[PDB]
Amino acid sequence: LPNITILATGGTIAGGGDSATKSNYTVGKVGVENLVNAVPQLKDIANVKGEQVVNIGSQDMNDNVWLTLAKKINTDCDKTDGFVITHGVDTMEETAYFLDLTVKCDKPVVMVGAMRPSTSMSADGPFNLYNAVVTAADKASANRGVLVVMNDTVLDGRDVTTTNTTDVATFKSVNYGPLGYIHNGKIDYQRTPARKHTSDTPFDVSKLNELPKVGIVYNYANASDLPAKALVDAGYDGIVSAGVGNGNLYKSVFDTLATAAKTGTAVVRSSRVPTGATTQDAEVDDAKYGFVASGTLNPQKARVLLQLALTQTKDPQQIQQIFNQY
Amino acid sequence: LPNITILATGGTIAGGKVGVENLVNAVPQLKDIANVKGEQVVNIGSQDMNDNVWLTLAKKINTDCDKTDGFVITHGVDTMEETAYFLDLTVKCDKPVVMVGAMRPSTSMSADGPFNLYNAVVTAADKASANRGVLVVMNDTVLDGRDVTTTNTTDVATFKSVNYGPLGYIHNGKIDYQRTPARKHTSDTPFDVSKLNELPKVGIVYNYANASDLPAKALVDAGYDGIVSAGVGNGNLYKSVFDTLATAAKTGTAVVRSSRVPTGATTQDAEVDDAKYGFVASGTLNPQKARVLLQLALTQTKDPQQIQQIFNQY
Amino acid sequence: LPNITILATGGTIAGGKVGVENLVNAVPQLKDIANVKGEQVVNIGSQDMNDNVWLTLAKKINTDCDKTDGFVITHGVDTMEETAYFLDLTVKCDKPVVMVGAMRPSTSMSADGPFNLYNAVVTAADKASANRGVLVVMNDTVLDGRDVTTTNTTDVATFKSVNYGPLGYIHNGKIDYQRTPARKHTSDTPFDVSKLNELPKVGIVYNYANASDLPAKALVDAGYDGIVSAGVGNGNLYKSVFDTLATAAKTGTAVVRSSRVPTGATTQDAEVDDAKYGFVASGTLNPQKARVLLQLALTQTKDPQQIQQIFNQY
Amino acid sequence: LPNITILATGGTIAGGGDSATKSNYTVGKVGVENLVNAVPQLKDIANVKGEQVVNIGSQDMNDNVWLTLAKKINTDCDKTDGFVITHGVDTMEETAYFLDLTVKCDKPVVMVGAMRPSTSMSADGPFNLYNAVVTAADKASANRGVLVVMNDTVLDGRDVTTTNTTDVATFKSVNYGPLGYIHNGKIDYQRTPARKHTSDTPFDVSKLNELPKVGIVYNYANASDLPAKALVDAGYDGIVSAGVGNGNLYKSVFDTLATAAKTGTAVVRSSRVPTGATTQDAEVDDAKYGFVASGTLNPQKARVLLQLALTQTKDPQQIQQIFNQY
Ligand SMILES: NC(=O)C[C@H](N)C(=O)O
Ligand SMILES: NC(=O)C[C@H](N)C(=O)O
Ligand SMILES: NC(=O)C[C@H](N)C(=O)O
Ligand SMILES: NC(=O)C[C@H](N)C(=O)O
Repeated sequence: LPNITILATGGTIAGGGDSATKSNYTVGKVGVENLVNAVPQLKDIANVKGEQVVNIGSQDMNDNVWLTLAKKINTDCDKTDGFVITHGVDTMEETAYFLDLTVKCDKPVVMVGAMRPSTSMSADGPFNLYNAVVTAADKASANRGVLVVMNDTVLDGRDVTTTNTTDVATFKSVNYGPLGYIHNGKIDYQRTPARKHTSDTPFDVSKLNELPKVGIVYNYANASDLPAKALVDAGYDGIVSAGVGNGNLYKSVFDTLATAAKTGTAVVRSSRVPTGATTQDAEVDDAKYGFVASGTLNPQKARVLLQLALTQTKDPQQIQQIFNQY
Repeated sequence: LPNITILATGGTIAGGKVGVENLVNAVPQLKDIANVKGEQVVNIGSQDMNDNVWLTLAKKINTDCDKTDGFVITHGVDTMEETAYFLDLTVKCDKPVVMVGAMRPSTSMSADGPFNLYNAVVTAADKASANRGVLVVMNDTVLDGRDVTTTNTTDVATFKSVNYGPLGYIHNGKIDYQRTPARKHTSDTPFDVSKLNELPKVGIVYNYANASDLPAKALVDAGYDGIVSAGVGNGNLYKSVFDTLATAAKTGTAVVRSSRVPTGATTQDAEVDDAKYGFVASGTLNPQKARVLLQLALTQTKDPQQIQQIFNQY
Repeated sequence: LPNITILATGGTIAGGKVGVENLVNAVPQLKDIANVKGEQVVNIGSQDMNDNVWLTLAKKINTDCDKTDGFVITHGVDTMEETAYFLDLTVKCDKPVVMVGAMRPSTSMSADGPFNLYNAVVTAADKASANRGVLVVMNDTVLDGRDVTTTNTTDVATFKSVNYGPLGYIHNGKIDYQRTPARKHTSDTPFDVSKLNELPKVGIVYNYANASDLPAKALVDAGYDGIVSAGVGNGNLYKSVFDTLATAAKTGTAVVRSSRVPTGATTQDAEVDDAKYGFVASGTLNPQKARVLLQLALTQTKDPQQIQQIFNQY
Repeated sequence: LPNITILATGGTIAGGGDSATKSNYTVGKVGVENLVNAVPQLKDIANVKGEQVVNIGSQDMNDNVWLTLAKKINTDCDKTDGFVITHGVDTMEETAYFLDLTVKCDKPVVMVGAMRPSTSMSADGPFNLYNAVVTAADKASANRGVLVVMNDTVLDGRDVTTTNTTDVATFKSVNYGPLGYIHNGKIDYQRTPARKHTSDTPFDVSKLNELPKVGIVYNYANASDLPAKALVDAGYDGIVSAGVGNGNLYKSVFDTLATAAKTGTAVVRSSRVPTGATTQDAEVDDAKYGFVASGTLNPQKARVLLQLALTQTKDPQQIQQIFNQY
């Protein structure tokens, strides 16, 4: 039986409320031991060791917790057969991707959460955790990058996103689909991400105490340029536009970001549209403005890759190539 | 044959550089189904859509309701969902208003605009289309203005009512309607923009890991009437954004929680005590749609309980 | 507190080997929302669901309408969509009938049955749930019986109204309803099974490349009342199946074209001249749902024009 | 500029009606020359050569047309840089998979169709054909098995299915998602199928003049066993069950197929449910009955693979391993 290390960060998976049938709960409240012991069947499939890294709602996830997770996995790689990270849903898609690009360990890292607290009727957490361990324990799960496991499905860290505010089925890889489905503790993998990840990336956070500052501005009809200006005035290293349609920008926001791109701020166009690439060669001449197109990376995922890109380079043509490879 | 007025605003259906009369002329079969008259309102990319154009459309439809049997509005894709809901809430006319656009310009191969426009006229001309609110007609599908949204950056099939589904499907120039929106719309709303030349200022701040509070604070510093939060999961906020908006809500700004998540309601009774913070939960309204309703709510009340009631009825 | 009757039929929610009283006792919070009484009708895998059980359910609900405030039916997943539509068309009771099942048994980890049952009771107890036809409640979603279908072999979120969307979503024990089925149902249909001990024989044949005609011919040889074709694309037929069913339609068998394709209507005015062949086009009804309506149509008429009318109204 | 060979079989892509704005049409009517000449932009990207193989509605697709396509592609492999097959929508998913398992040629084979006839307003055919040639022309398209290209998307032959009766967007890979999206005549591939295809399969139809007889029976409430019996009585080689839920069968149908499996007929359980695997280890003890579970293969696809399996073997355990590998 493999050795599996659960790194706990909080989330609703570790959350509780007063009633099995009322929606009110709080988060990252129960400890890693409690979760494990709630799933005795884990003994059938793994020797599980739990460690509490933080205990927070993933709505409060942040760069320092990402640094700690990356360093820890890379540090402790030799001591275990794989990692499960228990985490809230809200920003799982971000942390997954950060880890997808910064872990160098060749053992599976599988992230997991729940939409219902442990106390709720038909809570999803227990089986989700079980399945995350199955996955981390499967030899065939290696060399697929960092994963998320929810609702019987194995998802790659890059494409995976939450699609619904409440559904147990929220996590989908919305552009290229899942890697594998889980049934009866076994996985039939039929896909692997082609974009470079983990040890094929140049990103190394081992000696980083902070990450480049990147903020996200939303576009909409009659959008204020004040948010963008505020990030410019603060000397942000980069800005991601949550564009409309195929990464389009309101004229005010466009004008502000075009000025900033000239001064040296990195500007990535992404889109608020939930599926599909923000493309080159549509309505915005990126080359002319010095902007980068995000491809299928949603704004928050684009921020993740931009911060990491910014650790290697400030040159927009090089940042674009990074956005084309990872 | 019914009389249908086409109000043109631009968009890639018009690529917005072609005039309304050119668009009509390009689809001669429109005369088989309506007597079409075209008026140019503006001619822009909808990524530059704004409050002034919104007010102009609403007033025009309301003023000209009696001179026609139905309206089609040619518009860009990118913010179609925003204009549609705004008109859903402010048009007082009982006659069909159908918005339409295109993902490809009419010079591209297999250009979608011509048949899209045809179907939008079919819809606007169909008796059965009245009393269903403002509609968007794309890819053979009639969609209500409240729920409709663009789901893909490039797909001709992008427009979807992602929470509650379409109203009807169009085949061979006819619609089988099986659904109508229950939320109150058009003449059942109190919003009346007939005399307004501007709208309350409402901005949208995004949430993500490690989010800066600076965008929220910049809207507060400018005295924005309202701030919508594109929250994470079920409308949650990064702590520094939460702190900023908690202050704002008790200091003369209305604050709506919505979600960056593409489907599902931002609910009450989850992790945020909205009553405690003076916040309004947006339900199924996404950030940009929530902004629309907030702006219009603020024409009526600054009372956050009354704003929430509005968000529970429209 | 309303009185709710649970009619049990089996399914994996009962894994069907557990009794109704066991299922009720397993969710004590049901008493917070209703006075629940359980009756066992049968206890089977819904893959063995049949005409006799359908008739029993319909008669029971119709007979007992006045003794209760609402019904929940515990049922298997696999043919839930079929039983739901049958009851959608034959129940005459004005009170909510809500069907429910589970993908995982009670003993399995994160078993879905208990909360599913809770929610189905919430639904059946809600005033607002009346007059919406027969409902299926799964994964926090209220779905009409006409459009609902299972979309995945194992996913707890499998149940979806794939053409027209859900009616409402359930959060914290309350439903925000935004939709109601337009097709006529329950007391607005003519179908009355009160006196029937059997139904017209209706079978289904599949289409694919190189399809044999032998299945179709075997139902014709048995004198079946009707055949539904699970067509390819927009309800098309493989030539040898087409030839067989063309004969059957003029030789005393009713023939409905539906589609193996999971969404979208089988339409008239595409590649098959239904009037020429004496065929009926199923619309959005999938093959198993088309069978339901055909059987019930054949209790009223064998005239294929009247059958098509029925298919255009229910 | 690459040499690309279009093999035309008919379909609505080659169909026409009297009105641009009415739904009535007939199929497989226009010739390959007309289609090509309707898309002059193809000269920008390829030297296209057309040949008419058949001109039929894909609703009448059949084994002999499959054999002719496979042999032809295998025969003519050395003479061209890749193949586009113009084909109806209705059974494209079947022909695609057959070809996915029997083509041995290492050049791209890309299938394509249209939901609207050429005569219709906003007809989808032209750009569809263009994009099919782009794909067949792209070096990076090789070694991915047989493809389908519709609505700007590149799809693998195995998972691809039609999901709606009329929508231009119908074609989706519903379990594992697409391989690549096309924009501005370029593809960003991020996936490739893991199941064995083309030259990695043992199936060789070069000398076959017919295929093993395999029929499909549907399950539903009160299902008749007469269809299944009729295929048994005719000595069919195999039978595919379009099962309910996770490949379950009505008792009558179950009893008939269980008897047949004992006599030597190959029985594959599939499902009428549009997504997800028909699994082992659920309600049916396949080993006990001698049945084969189809995995994510829909009934029509399962038939394609069962016919080909039957060319190598009649042994259920071997057929199961084929269903686990291809
Ligand atoms: N269901 C969840 O886990 C949501 C929670 N707010 C989180 O992200 O921590
Ligand atoms: N396809 C389109 O219409 C996009 C364009 N930018 C618009 O929204 O005006
Ligand atoms: N999950 C289930 O209920 C499946 C079971 N075979 C049934 O339909 O009865
Ligand atoms: N759209 C199409 O091509 C449908 C046609 N019946 C076919 O499959 O040939």
